[PDB]
Amino acid sequence: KERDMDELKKEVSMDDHKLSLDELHRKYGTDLSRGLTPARAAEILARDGPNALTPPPTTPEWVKFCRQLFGGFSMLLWIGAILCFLAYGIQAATEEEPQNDNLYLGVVLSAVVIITGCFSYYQEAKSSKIMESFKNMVPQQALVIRNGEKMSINAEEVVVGDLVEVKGGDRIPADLRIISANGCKVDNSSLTGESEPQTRSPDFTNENPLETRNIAFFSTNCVEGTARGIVVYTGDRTVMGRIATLASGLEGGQTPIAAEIEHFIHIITGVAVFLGVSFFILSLILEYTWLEAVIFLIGIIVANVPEGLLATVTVCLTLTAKRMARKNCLVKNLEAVETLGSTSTICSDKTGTLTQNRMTVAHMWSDNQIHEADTTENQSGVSFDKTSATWLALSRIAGLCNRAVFQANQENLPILKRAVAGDASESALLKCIELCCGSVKEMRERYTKIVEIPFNSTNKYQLSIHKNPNTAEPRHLLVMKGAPERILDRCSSILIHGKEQPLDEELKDAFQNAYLELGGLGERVLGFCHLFLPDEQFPEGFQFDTDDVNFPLDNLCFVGLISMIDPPRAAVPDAVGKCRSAGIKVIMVTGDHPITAKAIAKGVGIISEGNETVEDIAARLNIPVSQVNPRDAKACVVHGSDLKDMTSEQLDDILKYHTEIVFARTSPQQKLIIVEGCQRQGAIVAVTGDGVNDSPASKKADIGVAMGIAGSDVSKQAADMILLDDNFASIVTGVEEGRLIFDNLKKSIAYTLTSNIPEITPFLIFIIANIPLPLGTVTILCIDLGTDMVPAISLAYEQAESDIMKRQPRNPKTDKLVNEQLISMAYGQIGMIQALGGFFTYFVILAENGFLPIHLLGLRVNWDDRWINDVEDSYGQQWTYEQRKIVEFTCHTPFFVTIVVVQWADLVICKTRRNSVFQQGMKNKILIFGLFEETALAAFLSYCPGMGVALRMYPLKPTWWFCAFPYSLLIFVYDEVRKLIIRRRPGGWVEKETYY
Amino acid sequence: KKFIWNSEKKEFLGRTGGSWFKILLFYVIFYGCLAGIFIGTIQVMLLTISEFKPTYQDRVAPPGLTQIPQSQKTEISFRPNDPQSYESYVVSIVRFLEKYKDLAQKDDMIFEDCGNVPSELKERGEYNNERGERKVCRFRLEWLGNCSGLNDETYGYKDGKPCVIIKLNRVLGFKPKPPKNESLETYPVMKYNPYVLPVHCTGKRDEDKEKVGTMEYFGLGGYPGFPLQYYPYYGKLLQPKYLQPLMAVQFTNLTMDTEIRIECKAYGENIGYSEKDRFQGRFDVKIEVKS
Amino acid sequence: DPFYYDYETVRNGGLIFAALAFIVGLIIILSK
Ligand SMILES: *[C@@H]1O[C@H](CO)[C@@H](O[C@@H]2O[C@H](CO)[C@@H](O)[C@H](O)[C@H]2NC(C)=O)[C@H](O)[C@H]1NC(C)=O
Ligand SMILES: CC(C)CCC[C@@H](C)[C@H]1CC[C@H]2[C@@H]3CC=C4C[C@@H](O)CC[C@]4(C)[C@H]3CC[C@]12C
Ligand SMILES: CC(C)CCC[C@@H](C)[C@H]1CC[C@H]2[C@@H]3CC=C4C[C@@H](O)CC[C@]4(C)[C@H]3CC[C@]12C
Ligand SMILES: *[C@@H]1O[C@H](CO)[C@@H](O)[C@H](O)[C@H]1NC(C)=O
Ligand SMILES: [Mg+2]
Ligand SMILES: [Mg+2]
Ligand SMILES: [Mg+2]
Repeated sequence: KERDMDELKKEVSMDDHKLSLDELHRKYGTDLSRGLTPARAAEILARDGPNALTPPPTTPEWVKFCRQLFGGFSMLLWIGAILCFLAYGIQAATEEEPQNDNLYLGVVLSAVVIITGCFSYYQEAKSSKIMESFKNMVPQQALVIRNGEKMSINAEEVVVGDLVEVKGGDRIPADLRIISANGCKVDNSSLTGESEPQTRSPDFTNENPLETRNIAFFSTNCVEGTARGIVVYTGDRTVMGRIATLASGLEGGQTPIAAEIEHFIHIITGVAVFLGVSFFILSLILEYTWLEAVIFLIGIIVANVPEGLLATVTVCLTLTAKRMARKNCLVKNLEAVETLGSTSTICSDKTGTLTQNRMTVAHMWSDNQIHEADTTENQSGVSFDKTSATWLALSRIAGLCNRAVFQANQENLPILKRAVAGDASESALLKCIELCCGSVKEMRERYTKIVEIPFNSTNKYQLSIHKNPNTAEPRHLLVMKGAPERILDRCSSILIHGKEQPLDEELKDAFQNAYLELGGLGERVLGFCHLFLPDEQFPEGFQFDTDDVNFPLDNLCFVGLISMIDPPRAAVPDAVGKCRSAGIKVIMVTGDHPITAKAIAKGVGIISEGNETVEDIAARLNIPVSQVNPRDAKACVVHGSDLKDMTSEQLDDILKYHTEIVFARTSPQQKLIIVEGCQRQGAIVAVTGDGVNDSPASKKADIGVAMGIAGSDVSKQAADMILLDDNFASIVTGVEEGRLIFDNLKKSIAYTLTSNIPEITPFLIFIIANIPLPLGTVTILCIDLGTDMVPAISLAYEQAESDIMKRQPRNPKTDKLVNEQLISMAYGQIGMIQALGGFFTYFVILAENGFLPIHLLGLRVNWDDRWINDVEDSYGQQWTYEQRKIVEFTCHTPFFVTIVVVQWADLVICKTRRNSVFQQGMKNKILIFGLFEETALAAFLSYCPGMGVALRMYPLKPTWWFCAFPYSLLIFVYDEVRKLIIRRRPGGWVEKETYY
Repeated sequence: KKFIWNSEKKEFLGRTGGSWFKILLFYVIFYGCLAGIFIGTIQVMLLTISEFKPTYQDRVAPPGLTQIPQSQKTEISFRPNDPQSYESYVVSIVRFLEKYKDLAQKDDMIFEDCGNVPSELKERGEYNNERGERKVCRFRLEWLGNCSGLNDETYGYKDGKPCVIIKLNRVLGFKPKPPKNESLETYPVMKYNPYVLPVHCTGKRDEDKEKVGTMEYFGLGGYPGFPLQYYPYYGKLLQPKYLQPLMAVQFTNLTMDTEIRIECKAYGENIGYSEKDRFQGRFDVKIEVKS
Repeated sequence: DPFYYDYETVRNGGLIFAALAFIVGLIIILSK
């Protein structure tokens, strides 16, 4: 019945927050000011469990080893080894003194699977080890009030229903029910997604237990203020606890690359069994027995299975994954490296993923001119204008009239990424003055403060009077800030270009429109003003008041405005643009208010200029929204409140008829619903998130992208790709590498599949025409597990033949990895020429030793006989068993060399799919080493002392190396003119048949 | 999932009709060109080698030593009474010596009577075709005494005590060179050393050597070997119907109902041996006359 | 005699070729 539990966790949460202070203490039975007795703690601590999420499920060491030992590709190899042993069992009960060919092949295939599993386990283990070295979380104890006495105890020792006091700076231990606050602004970033710090008020505000202010949530830090509250939920029963457990109970699904590997195995078996059955009928129709026909069938199917392709594909993916690890784009799933390349819809998160999740000064108004401050994280943006005297006034008001500054260790850390104590606005002002006006350490003390007035609920004002600096002698400076509409009313003088002017409505309304411009831009504006108290009417020494306000509240001099918002990350806009360039549909999925989401969407690229929503057209026409046609609006903002009352069919209509969609105020569960809706269309989805609200979205999606530092641990574990540097451009790099490795995979696969023709054909005609074996098994192993390993691997270092970031994402049902065209090229054309080249060397060698090609017909009968030592050649000479057998082995070795010779041209032609070898160039240093090492190794396998005794690979007469040269040159010329016709004639036939 | 049979677009086995014709036509032209190219290359290769000499003869450096009864495992197990038990042997001997009868060697335009005494090598010029078809020296079955063919006693060689003739692997241009002074193995079996290649049989261990009672050899004029007047060989083209020398070996006092091993080693300078090829130079037999 | 092949010379030449072709490939891959 777990299918119902998962749905219960998918359902939105509910609460009991809306209860009187007498009703809340009644349901749990707790004192409102003294909490509960210490004995009462052990009554709930050992009852339901300590206040801590249940650790994730553990999958022991040997499980991954066995997982890689089985797989799907390893499954094809296991069935091959099983068929080898079955063929050996069928051959043992029949022939006098059998051979150990099938036995060696079976043990070899098994070792291949084991070796690949070990290498894969090593790579996947290294990934988890570095992730563990990055996830070091320390305990955070809670300040609980028990028995009327304050006590700081571990978070796991907290129970349900005991007064907890959270100070400005502490993290909310468990889900609390606020009862008394003092301007507390909890940071609900990781849970709900609300960028701007939300204040917590003891009084019930919204029906939704999230939007309400009388609830503190788990894993949320108290930005400022202090508050009291009763514990409602604990451990896994918390909001984020249920979200994390839901993430742990979701299905990962089938990756797009594994489906391609499976489809590949499918065609492999297609040809394997087709050739085995057709040759089984042919073998019987000729003269063989059922006993030998079964052995043949098994040998044809097994010899048609690319053994060495497993290690090549594994290392091929590992190389591209290592290039991601070098750039901090770690991948926990070895096959998730390609997933980006097939993505066609990226569902991103706003707060944390696209933005920096840091309230920062965006724009300032001074001298009737908006000034956009650089909103970058690394300080690489255009610098604002600072030459006027008004900038100094604004900088003074902001740097002076501000409660706190940085902390103790915040000395070596950068100005932006360093911690600051206080409200989120004050920190932004501090960073703007520290980056634009020098420092604030000596600037704040240089202007000694006397009487400071903090924010008030009535007559809302935030001011402070300070002493005057360097000899100018105006003696006093009264700074004040606040709501623009409130500070404007308490001002008469206005600073402009350096001097002062009256409050004429002409420029006052110029300030009003500047307020609405920065408001509609998606920012939070604040007005700043100051006044010089004339020291002639008011004393120079001690003259102040605080109860019966003496400082002139009005007649102040307004300087300007200072807006602020969490800005998007540096490379985010360009990244979104690049993704839209490749054809990826960018969809924003956030939990923040729509007012901010729309502005951020228009600023990063999710919403381009010109495209209007269903609301923008109605506002442009002064008509109700219900009138306009939704087809006229290209983009649209989907409110989470309306998504709750939506069906499965309507979501599809929203995704199809709208290109730029922005889902706002969406609960984590709603994010999962959206991801499922995008997957219903049949397109590949990639979710990029950071908070725990993105865990169910990053888990279900084909690939989850979490932030290495700005991302919570839950969503970081439920994801499949980690961005250690948080550089959102890694998404663009990932999609590029995905498509690149997909094409190089096609090439490497074709290179390994082409060698099976000149590999199987010798044994095939050995049975057909009854001629001596042209190619042995040892040599074949030296080919697929020897020479061709390096070229197949070096084919992964190839680079783009065109602009891969310009083409559309691949279609899962149309553009397959291994289609029929690849089979027509490898098994049909190229492999055929390689086989003819092999037989040429065969006849050349045998004919030069006296056994003319014509005389070899039907000679196998007496050739494999160990006792007929008078075998006559075409010249009349009598050859013993070992003599003609030495010729057979010294005829097998050059066949292997012939394979290497034709593989030179095969590697060069498989290096490019459309372009010419000269347009692309053999700049792949690994590919060149692949040819030198291949040739050297082959020559060693024949001229090494003791090879005719160890592997029965005798040395070759030098003149044999040139036997396959014309065939290789022919392969090169033919495929070259083929790609040239595809280049100059991108029409039909030459494109629908050869192009793989 | 296998209903690829047909479609509304006239598809058979996967594609249309015109598509099948285009692909089949391409494959016919392509594979035909490939076959023609392979044939042209194999033709040039056939032009590379000559007709009177193989371009490589190092793989047959130490000549072999075969026998008349090509046994399944070089073992001769039969019954001295049952004629069908040794039929497989006798038939192989008769067909082998069927080309050595006096009636088979009757034309004097292709046969040359060498002599009743082993003589020096007979070199018939070079291996070119400037000369006519070379002559082949006669070798009558009478030379193999008591192991002759069909002359007076078509004994079948088994009324007890069998016969096993040995033959030197015919090699083109091979000039056998018998031994001399350094003789740590050349037994005094027969006087003639200079114009005959000696071959001596023996047991294999302290057991076989005792079980094998007596061996009697028969050759040209009574010499246990091969006469040098029959070498060298000039190929099948220049010397058709050639008859290499033969040498018979009879084992008289054997141990009936006992499998014993015999090793017939041919000695000479141009005769090499091999621990991997039990036939190169030497020869082995597992005889057992079970009554 | 024509029944003798200097296999030692060809074998040595093959080993020399393998060594040279391998170090050359190393130079191309470990290029500087
Ligand atoms: C050729 O055949 C005759 C048979 O007519 C052999 O006669 C042998 O005579 C010797 C001498 O007394 C006996 O020791 C043997 O037992 C006889 N053998 C047989 C099979 O009867 C004669 O040895 C044979 N060989 C030669 C060289 O004459
Ligand atoms: C249409 C034209 C260009 C094709 C002409 C085919 C040429 C290039 C082919 C045809 C026969 C071939 C030769 C056939 C015989 C030999 C001797 C052999 O032991 C090694 C290969 C070698 C040395 C070949 C080299 C290439 C060759 C000369
Ligand atoms: C880019 C292409 C054309 C380069 C082709 C490389 C040619 C020139 C090289 C590659 C491998 C070489 C062969 C490698 C092995 C042997 C056996 C050795 O004991 C003597 C040299 C000999 C017979 C070489 C002849 C030249 C050869 C065939
Ligand atoms: C075999 O017969 C010979 C005849 O001369 C005799 O000398 C020898 O001792 C016998 N050996 C055995 C083992 O019977
Ligand atoms: Mg293979
Ligand atoms: Mg987030
Ligand atoms: Mg996943």
